[PDB]
Amino acid sequence: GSHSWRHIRAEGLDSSYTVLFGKAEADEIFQELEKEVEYFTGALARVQVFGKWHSVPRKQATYGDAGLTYTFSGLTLSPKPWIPVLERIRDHVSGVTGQTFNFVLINRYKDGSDHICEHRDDERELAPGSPIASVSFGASRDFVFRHKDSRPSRRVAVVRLPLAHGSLLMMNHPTNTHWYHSLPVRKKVLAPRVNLTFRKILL
DNA sequence: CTGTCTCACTGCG
DNA sequence: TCGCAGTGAGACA
Ligand SMILES: O=C(O)CCC(=O)C(=O)O
Ligand SMILES: [Mn+2]
Repeated sequence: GSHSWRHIRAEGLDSSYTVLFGKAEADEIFQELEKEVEYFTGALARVQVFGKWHSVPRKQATYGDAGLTYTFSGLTLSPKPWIPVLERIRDHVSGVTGQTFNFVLINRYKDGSDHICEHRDDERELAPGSPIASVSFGASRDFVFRHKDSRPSRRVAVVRLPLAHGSLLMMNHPTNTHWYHSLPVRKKVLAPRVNLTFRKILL
């Protein structure tokens, strides 16, 4: 291991942040991701929330071992077979953390108008206690942690941090039980961002 | 006086 | 421009 982590801690919050790649390498990986990743469209890009169906305000893709599935918000996604650039990132993350992953959800935000609404990654197909590894390329975007009982008896402070080009954010147990997260709209950001959340899914 | 939950939106302020 | 409130159409437990 031996890595410079920034620990994000609060009640029920255990997250870690480090920069894995310098600019030249991260640029190279980003350009490969832009060339190689295939995103879902049409019916595989619509979610149901609060009884309404929506096209997702971004693009999504999934890769991982054969036989696995991932379902959230009325949407079931099937993994495409691994490709070199994603295996490079998975293996690097695995070496630095000691954790293994069999699945990745890729989110692409074309600019600051693309975003993701607040949620917990608490799905049943997720291995109990398993961490989620979030790797980011392209534009730096703000990421928000919010405590679930602040929306509002327990006015617990929100946690904000920018996720930089080439960075890794580890979300350990029980972060996803007690805290919601989101990438809010940032109208000033004009460049695209590609995010990878490596997960461990049960068969 | 009092059920829990929501990866999304519009309508505010 | 950003953040918050209330969803809304049910499915739960
Ligand atoms: O865009 C991000 O950095 C986070 C994406 C996310 O929340 C997820 O993959 O579940
Ligand atoms: Mn998430």
